[PDB]
Amino acid sequence: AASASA
Amino acid sequence: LKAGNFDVAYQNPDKAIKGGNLKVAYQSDSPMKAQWLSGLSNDATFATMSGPGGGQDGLFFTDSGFKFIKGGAADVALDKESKTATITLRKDLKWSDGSEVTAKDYEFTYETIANPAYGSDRWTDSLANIVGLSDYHTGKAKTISGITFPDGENGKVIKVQFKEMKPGMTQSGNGYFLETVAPYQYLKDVAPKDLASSPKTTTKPLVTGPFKPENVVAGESIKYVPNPYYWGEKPKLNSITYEVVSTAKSVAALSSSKYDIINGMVSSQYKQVKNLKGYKVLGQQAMYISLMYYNLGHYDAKNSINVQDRKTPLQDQNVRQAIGYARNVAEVDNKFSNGLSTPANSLIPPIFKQFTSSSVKGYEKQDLDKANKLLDEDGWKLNKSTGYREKDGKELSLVYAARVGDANAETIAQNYIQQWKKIGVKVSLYNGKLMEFNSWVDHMTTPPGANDWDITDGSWSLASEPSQQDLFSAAAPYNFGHFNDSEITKDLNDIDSAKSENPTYRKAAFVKYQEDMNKKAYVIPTNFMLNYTPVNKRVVGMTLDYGAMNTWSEIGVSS
Repeated sequence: AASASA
Repeated sequence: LKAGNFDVAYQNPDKAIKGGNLKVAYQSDSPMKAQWLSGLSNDATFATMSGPGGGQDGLFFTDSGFKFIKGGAADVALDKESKTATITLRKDLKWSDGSEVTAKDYEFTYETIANPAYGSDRWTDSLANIVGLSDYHTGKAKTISGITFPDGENGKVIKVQFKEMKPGMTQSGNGYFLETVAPYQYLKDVAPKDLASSPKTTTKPLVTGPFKPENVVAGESIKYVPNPYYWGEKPKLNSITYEVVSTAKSVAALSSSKYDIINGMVSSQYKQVKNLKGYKVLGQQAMYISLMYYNLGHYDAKNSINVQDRKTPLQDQNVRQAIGYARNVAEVDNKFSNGLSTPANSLIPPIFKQFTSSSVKGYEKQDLDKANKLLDEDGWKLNKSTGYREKDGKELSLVYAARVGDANAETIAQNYIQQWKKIGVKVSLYNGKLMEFNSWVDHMTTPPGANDWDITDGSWSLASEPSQQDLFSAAAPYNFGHFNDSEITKDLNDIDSAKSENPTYRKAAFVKYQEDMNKKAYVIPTNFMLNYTPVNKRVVGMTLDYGAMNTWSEIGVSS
């Protein structure tokens, strides 16, 4: 919920 | 400041004039979606474009490592003893219409996210740690009991009570408390279900930043002008225009000097940008990590736990390490990346100086001798006939779910396959081809997990509190290879323990964790990255420094 695929 | 071979700041030798108009663009092949309320905004393009207006009304300054400091629109203070965050808004913090920013405007942010009537997608579990907030979120309570106002709703102070303190609470992006205000007096009569589509949050908002949006062209652009009521330093510039530019038109736009600054340009275009006369290209360390995962088990969704129960030679630590030491990441980067990808030594990106160290050693240097020796001494014995290794009669053969994405994705994947052949490991692509991104996400995130891949790559944009729990803990659905290790669990808990309220202790906990992950080799760090930004040589005071808090007020032009 903090970090994203990318 | 440097980032690789790049300068972080453009030190213009010429003085800024008084006034001027800065022309900025964001590279996107999709339209921006204007939404000035942080809690309701889901478009990264617009989030960046909102910068001159206050970045969707962020309150807190930080240092270059994203640790909160005093001196922004508000201050936050943590008191362990009372389990409370105290947010103190500046006396002269005002909205762009001259109205006061008050304690209620801060609380109202929580309502926009937690009350489902507004339709936010930004609720997180972390917010359930605020006393009374879960009950508000489910409609059980009409108010948020853990948020109180020492000086009332029209005062400047807010206290937020937690069930437990967390050491990440001193980092921006922690998620345990929010960092933006929303103009309650301006929006109080808009039905929650209509708030996201209201003119008042799209074309005609109130903001707190050094500039305000005088004109918003849906999907395209913002005309920014000085915000007379900004608490801080009056800007140098008379105006800023911020526009979307397509990938296909960005390079031409630099050649014609249509934009002073273009943000979000992709790594492939760098060679076309490097040579442009009239521009200084700035670089900065990204909040990014790419890594290789090994498939070691399955995820039990009902019990929220990873179980490391997959039959595979990758259960052997020597095998996991050898497959990492065999790769030629540096060589790959040197051929293809233009210095924009650099080999990772550890899982935490080096921009987090307070949470990592370059002394941590991983797989950043190819060592085929070591890889071969590791497999030897573990019983994987080479063949005369085939070039591949065998143990108890079975060949060492693995499936690599490599994916599409990088401009040379095919070539990079093949290179690794060839390195693995050099150590007697036979590696093939999943279904003989690269995986599409959406296929890859599905394959990796649908419980219980697949049994038909051995190696895969993942890459993450990390928040400014670089939490490892939601990526690698025993309970995490994003633990794609499903390892479960008592030492790593201990290490993760220690990072988030009360002892880690001490920054030196926490750094040591992050370092141990990174060492332990590299040694165990359930995952292998691959690359860090650099972002670049071209800057017209007339711009004064431009910098990519993450600790630079007043760039929109300081920035100017020399002519």
